[PDB]
Amino acid sequence: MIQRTPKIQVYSRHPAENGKSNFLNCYVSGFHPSDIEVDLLKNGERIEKVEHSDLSFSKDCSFYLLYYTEFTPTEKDEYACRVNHVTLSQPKIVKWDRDM
Repeated sequence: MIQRTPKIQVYSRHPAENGKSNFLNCYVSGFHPSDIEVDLLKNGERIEKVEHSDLSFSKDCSFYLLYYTEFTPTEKDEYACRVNHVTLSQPKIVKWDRDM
């Protein structure tokens, strides 16, 4: 058996083909086993509608998850990604750096 803790990156992007739209991304990478729970949060609350959840795996059987959705941030609103996995003693909350 092998177990590997996910790396978690939270960032924003505009698709080039629609620059007006902004997406909040949580990239959860290099984890094993594949069992996992990932949410996006707004002001500490679970965002229910997340339109995209793309899972893949590599040759060495690590898993990769891109979890993202369209959003409109304001300076007042705090966003984060919350991840629970077997390798983590408590859910991990990674805050979005608004400049990212």
